Amino acid sequence: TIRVGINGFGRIGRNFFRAVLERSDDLEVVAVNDSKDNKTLSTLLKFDSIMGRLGQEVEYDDDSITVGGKRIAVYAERDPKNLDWAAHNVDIVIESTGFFTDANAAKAHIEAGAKKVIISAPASNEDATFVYGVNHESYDPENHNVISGASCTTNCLAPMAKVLNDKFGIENGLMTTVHAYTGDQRLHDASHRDLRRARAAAVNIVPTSTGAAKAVALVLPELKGKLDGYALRVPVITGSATDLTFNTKSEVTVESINAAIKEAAVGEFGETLAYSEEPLVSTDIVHDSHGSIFDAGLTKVSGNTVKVVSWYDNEWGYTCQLLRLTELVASKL
Amino acid sequence: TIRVGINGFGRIGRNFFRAVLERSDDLEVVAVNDSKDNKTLSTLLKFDSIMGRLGQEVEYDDDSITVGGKRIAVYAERDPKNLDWAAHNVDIVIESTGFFTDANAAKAHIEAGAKKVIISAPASNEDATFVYGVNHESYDPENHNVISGASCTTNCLAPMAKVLNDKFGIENGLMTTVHAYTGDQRLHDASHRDLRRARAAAVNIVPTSTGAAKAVALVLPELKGKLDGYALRVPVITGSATDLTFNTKSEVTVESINAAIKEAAVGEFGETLAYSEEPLVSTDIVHDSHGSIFDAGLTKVSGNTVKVVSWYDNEWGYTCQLLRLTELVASKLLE
Amino acid sequence: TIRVGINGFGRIGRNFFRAVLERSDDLEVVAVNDSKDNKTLSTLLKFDSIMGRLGQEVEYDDDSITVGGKRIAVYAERDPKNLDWAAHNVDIVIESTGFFTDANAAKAHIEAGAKKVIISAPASNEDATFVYGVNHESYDPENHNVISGASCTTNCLAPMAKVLNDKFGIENGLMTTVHAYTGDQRLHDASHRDLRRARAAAVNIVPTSTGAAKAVALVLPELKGKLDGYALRVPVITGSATDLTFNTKSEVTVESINAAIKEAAVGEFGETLAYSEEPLVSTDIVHDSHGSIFDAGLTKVSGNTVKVVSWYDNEWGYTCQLLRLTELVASKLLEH
Amino acid sequence: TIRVGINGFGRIGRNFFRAVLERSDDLEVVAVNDSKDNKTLSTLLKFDSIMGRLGQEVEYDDDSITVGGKRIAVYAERDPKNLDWAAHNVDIVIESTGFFTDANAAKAHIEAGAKKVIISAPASNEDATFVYGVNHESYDPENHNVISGASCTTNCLAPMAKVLNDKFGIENGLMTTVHAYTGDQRLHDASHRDLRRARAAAVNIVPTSTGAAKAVALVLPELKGKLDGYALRVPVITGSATDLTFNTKSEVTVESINAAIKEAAVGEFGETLAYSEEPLVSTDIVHDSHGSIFDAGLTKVSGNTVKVVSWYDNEWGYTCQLLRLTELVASKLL
Ligand SMILES: NC(=O)c1ccc[n+]([C@@H]2O[C@H](COP(=O)([O-])OP(=O)(O)OC[C@H]3O[C@@H](n4cnc5c(N)ncnc54)[C@H](OP(=O)(O)O)[C@@H]3O)[C@@H](O)[C@H]2O)c1
Ligand SMILES: NC(=O)c1ccc[n+]([C@@H]2O[C@H](COP(=O)([O-])OP(=O)(O)OC[C@H]3O[C@@H](n4cnc5c(N)ncnc54)[C@H](OP(=O)(O)O)[C@@H]3O)[C@@H](O)[C@H]2O)c1
Ligand SMILES: NC(=O)c1ccc[n+]([C@@H]2O[C@H](COP(=O)([O-])OP(=O)(O)OC[C@H]3O[C@@H](n4cnc5c(N)ncnc54)[C@H](OP(=O)(O)O)[C@@H]3O)[C@@H](O)[C@H]2O)c1
Ligand SMILES: NC(=O)c1ccc[n+]([C@@H]2O[C@H](COP(=O)([O-])OP(=O)(O)OC[C@H]3O[C@@H](n4cnc5c(N)ncnc54)[C@H](OP(=O)(O)O)[C@@H]3O)[C@@H](O)[C@H]2O)c1
Repeated sequence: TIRVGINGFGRIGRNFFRAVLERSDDLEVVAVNDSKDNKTLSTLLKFDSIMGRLGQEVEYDDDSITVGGKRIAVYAERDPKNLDWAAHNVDIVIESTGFFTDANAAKAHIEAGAKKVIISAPASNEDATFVYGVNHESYDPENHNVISGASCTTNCLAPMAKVLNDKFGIENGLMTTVHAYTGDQRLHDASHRDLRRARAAAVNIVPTSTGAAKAVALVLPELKGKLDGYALRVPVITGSATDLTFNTKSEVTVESINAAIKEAAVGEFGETLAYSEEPLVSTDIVHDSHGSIFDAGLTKVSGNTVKVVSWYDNEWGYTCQLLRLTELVASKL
Repeated sequence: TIRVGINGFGRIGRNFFRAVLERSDDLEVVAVNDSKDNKTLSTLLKFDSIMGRLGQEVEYDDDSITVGGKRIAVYAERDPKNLDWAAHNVDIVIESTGFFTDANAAKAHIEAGAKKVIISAPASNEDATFVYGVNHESYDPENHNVISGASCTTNCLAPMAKVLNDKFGIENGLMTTVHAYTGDQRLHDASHRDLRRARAAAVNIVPTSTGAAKAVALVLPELKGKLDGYALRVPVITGSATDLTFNTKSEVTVESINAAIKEAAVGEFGETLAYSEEPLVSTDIVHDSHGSIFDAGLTKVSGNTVKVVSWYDNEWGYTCQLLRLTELVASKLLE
Repeated sequence: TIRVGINGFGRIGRNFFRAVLERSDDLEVVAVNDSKDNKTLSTLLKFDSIMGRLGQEVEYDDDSITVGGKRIAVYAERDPKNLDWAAHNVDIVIESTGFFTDANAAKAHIEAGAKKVIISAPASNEDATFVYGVNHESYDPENHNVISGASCTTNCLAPMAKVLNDKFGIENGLMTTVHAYTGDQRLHDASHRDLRRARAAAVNIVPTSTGAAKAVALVLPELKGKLDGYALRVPVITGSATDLTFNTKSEVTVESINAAIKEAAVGEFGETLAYSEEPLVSTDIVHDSHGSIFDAGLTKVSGNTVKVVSWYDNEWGYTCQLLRLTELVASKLLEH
Repeated sequence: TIRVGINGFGRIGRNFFRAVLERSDDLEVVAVNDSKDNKTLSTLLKFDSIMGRLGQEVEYDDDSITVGGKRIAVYAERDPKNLDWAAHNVDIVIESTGFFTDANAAKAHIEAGAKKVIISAPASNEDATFVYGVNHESYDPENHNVISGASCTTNCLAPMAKVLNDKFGIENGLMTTVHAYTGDQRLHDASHRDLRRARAAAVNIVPTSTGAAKAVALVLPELKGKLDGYALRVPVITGSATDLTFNTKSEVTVESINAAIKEAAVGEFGETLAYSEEPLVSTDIVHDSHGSIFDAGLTKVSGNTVKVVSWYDNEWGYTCQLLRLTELVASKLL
């Protein structure tokens, strides 16, 4: 029973609350902070447009919600300086507001009396970034305190990149992620700092930038400077694909590329990276707990140019990787 | 030329801008206020996910945008007290932020120099509310200075209700509007004061309240207390339909209900209310300039109970109604 | 264990299959007939854009599919005369192709050795039409052999109409169903006998006819001649609502209308009709097993005119109703 | 006025009809053949979920439609051998059913009195295949009678690939086209020879195959065997992007890739290929008349690996390409 807190009970925060419920034997969410009133908060817990109804009952009052007869403290402090985790013996705070991805801002959780902070996103000034199944062994139970669990796309790309580079070496690579729309995008054409994301999300293919390809280097140093890419946001509510095209010096074939993924995708790592030969479409990978679902039927090769494609549920898959990482932290003060 | 300012360059503000280019010979938009920087504003004006590309070159600088060679002063004041419409000799302000539907607040525009204010929405404390085609002949240029052009749904409902009440007598009625999603709804399940409008707009049927059927009484006072209804937000980006079930003492048939609309839907009034026997779906009424398109194929009659359905592009149709009102105001004394 | 065949392994057929696995102790689907090859048939069982992945393993060979170890025999006969259900000991056939809603055509399943046929749609020339929870107690094991489970919309409307008519009396009413798009509609503007259903389904509000308001008269003959209505197909893949506006002679309030549903919506009937005060949107009723989910928050009253709204998952809720009817047929005399 | 018949009055057929009215001074559609009855056909001409309402009045009866006072003969022959284009003095037939992309089937239109046939798709056994702006100068009026206008995707990729191959040299490249759903796909999970295209089109990203990149070789033989790729079908109703990642021996920068397109995208060729630095999304390119709209803002370079992205309205863009080709045919012998 390692006692967990959630800062920012949004898509990832609520996906995380459910993942813990359905997957963890040893964690407990005992406090959450969120800018929403508790009626809204509990409604959005009980009903979900993507995951469906929560298995259990939810009640609320002015400073709590109660899920399956278990009382949870709730705060509404839009600056985490004004919080007090310590008061609920809270060991870890998932930082999923998306506004405290700077560790200098996030560490504030520690100041409020937390031991760990896992930011549910690419970060800055953090102690360490991890994609579970890729670089989790270099967690430092003593020094690694404010950390990143990286991005959905990085948790898709890195597993697959690592294997294929470990095997054939990647010289250069460029990625397109065709990605479900997310909450930062606008429903109607409206204000946004990014002039494409300003555009009505559910009727547009929307190009946008992503650090996810560069960010791979945070977990695979050997690929620094070797990878870049961008995203096409498309009208599905969840479910995404990472399409990577790359150059190798090795002689390769489709078969050899596919057999390497297949070979590697077993055991504990297989809980992160899956190998498929199924006729998949995006709805088939909704609620899939892998970080990366390699699609063997999409593999292409001309000369020493290779295209490979991997799926991920950007909500649920990512969240399952964030739970793995959290179990690790939780197993070692 | 009558000079117009727009406060709130959003969906309705930008439809209104284009409507003026496309349909007015005597209005010109000379200043706009909005919270966006001018690079953002000009981009959203040039490119539109519903109306397509503006047919004119657009440039911007620190103080302005220029559209087909005409400079438009641009401000970014959250508080309208800080505007200066008089500097631009603006006659009429379209209030389309959604934040100043109280006339006690919208009157700031008048104090900042405007002569008239038309709120793009149900208002309070307003001098008068109008649905063009229904009650605009009661516009009073000396006493009606801050006015409402009502809601999209009311502009769809009121014309059809006037005809049917005038010819048959509506005793009682309940409406459902099946309505395109709008910008306040959430893309992903997230915080909202309305617990249903919180839910991912583009994958849900979302019920929501609307005063639109009660508000008909503002323009047809003979129907106070007689109409109510509600909305179902559905996944289309624009285009809507109003479904009205009502009772009459008159003896009626599908045919006589339909003839009653066809008879009335001519001349000037027919620019507000259309009569159709076409096999319409919502994309067919996208960029229709009527406030109300009556679908004769959907009329049903059971005893003394009648169901009628009228379409409306809640963006462009409503805007064209607002533009009709605007032209009326501009045609008369602005003193 | 009563053994079941499905003719038409489409949206309803495959929902019905999953409903049996998940909800039934005493039925088993052992044979299916469809137009698809076994690879295609198994792919579409295994993977589902709405229901997600089957939680059983699916394999195939060239005369069968295997699901959690159970061999299901597979046919691809366009003409049901050419089937043989008796070779599989099938007592009941679900007729879910959409092409054999005439009971004179569907009776070919009985010629081919079945005992009972349940058409998953409005039918013609049928022995009897049922909405489970409304008129199923009139099922006659000897003489009701080829029957209808009526439509999705009828299974939403009838339970609500029965309670309100029993309590207050319904003089007249007109219905609008706001309904998920269905396989009859076109993805792109293209040929259809219905010129509105011809139009790209996922970008349009599409008006179309519905027989649900006549059909309620079949299971509730007190409402003969009293109801009419239509449908608006909208861009959701499943999930629908029935909006009924009616006149009553009773003096009624929002509260008394709601209380009547809440009072009725209990026990076994409560598995057909639920009563809700939740802030529902369509996704919230996806995979709900009720035929009808009354939304108390949408009730309106103007004098003696009432507007009520009930939800339904037109795929899964209807299928659960159809399963309830199947369980009843299966619980009685299948013989003659 | 050169007189045009349309076989297959579908999405492409009706796009073409409207493209002639809006864009041609010298072509007239005088006859159409389709499976539909005239009520249905006239309705789908008048009303379009993508294009909006036709500007002109539309009437029909048992053997015709009338558009803007112009009478169009209508037929419903499943088999093109039973047609008589000669009886309407038709010179060119647009073959847009999707069923006669084999030239040996499409030549039935010539037996039936047409002089030229333009297949609105990749063909087999055709006299020649053209991407207007890339290879149309090789059109041979005497020998090229049953021709192909290639695919939407090839019309997007080939102009871009020609420019970039000319300037820098393409060793190999692999394409992903993120494409609008099309009529071949299913609305609900349902029968289909392609187990991905079986899946409900408007709620899925759907991978499927395409010969569009190999087919570039037909108009640019120098790229034979150098390109392949596939499609992801996504839930927009029209509007697509071609994403090409390729290898060059050249040392290249983002700026020099972009500059190469900009320099090329001028004059007549620039009606086929546009250069843009705008913050484009798919709805911006709906009803765009170009075959290819190069998005300069998405170009990336890593070492010797280059990624470029061009937009296309797979309906109207393609159709405008197909009309350009048609205009060329109309302007030479027969
Ligand atoms: N969705 C994805 O696919 C995905 C995948 C991987 C990672 N992520 C990352 O995870 C993070 C969360 O994203 P999301 O999609 O869950 O977004 P979201 O639904 O908008 O979640 C953020 C939640 O925190 C609340 N919040 C905002 N500011 C707060 C504050 N100062 N104090 C407390 N609560 C506050 C939010 O806003 P209100 O409650 O004020 O509206 C909301 O409930 C982001 O960094 C995102 O990039 C997202
Ligand atoms: N859309 C419809 O179907 C419809 C139909 C009929 C009537 N209406 C009514 O028309 C009004 C506008 O609706 P809409 O859909 O056009 O909404 P919208 O697109 O959100 O328009 C609002 C615009 O006003 C700006 N704004 C907000 N607060 C402001 C302030 N204090 N000062 C200046 N500009 C400000 C917004 O910028 P930021 O977003 O950057 O703040 C945005 O550009 C509402 O009253 C609505 O009910 C809408
Ligand atoms: N979807 C709903 O919400 C809903 C709700 C209630 C009731 N219903 C009713 O249920 C029935 C089926 O609807 P649905 O949505 O499931 O349609 P669907 O998905 O089209 O299913 C029909 C199935 O029957 C197959 N089929 C067609 N003709 C056949 C034949 N002669 N022999 C064997 N198989 C044949 C089809 O294969 P092919 O596609 O390859 O022809 C398909 O797999 C209809 O009567 C419909 O009204 C549907
Ligand atoms: N849509 C695109 O984005 C696109 C882009 C470039 C090229 N293309 C190509 O253009 C062609 C047509 O595609 P589309 O999207 O327009 O498909 P579509 O909308 O289905 O058009 C086909 C039309 O042909 C009719 N038809 C079918 N068989 C016929 C026959 N034997 N004789 C006469 N008419 C017949 C169909 O009527 P029924 O439906 O009643 O059978 C329909 O009206 C295909 O080769 C496609 O590959 C399409």
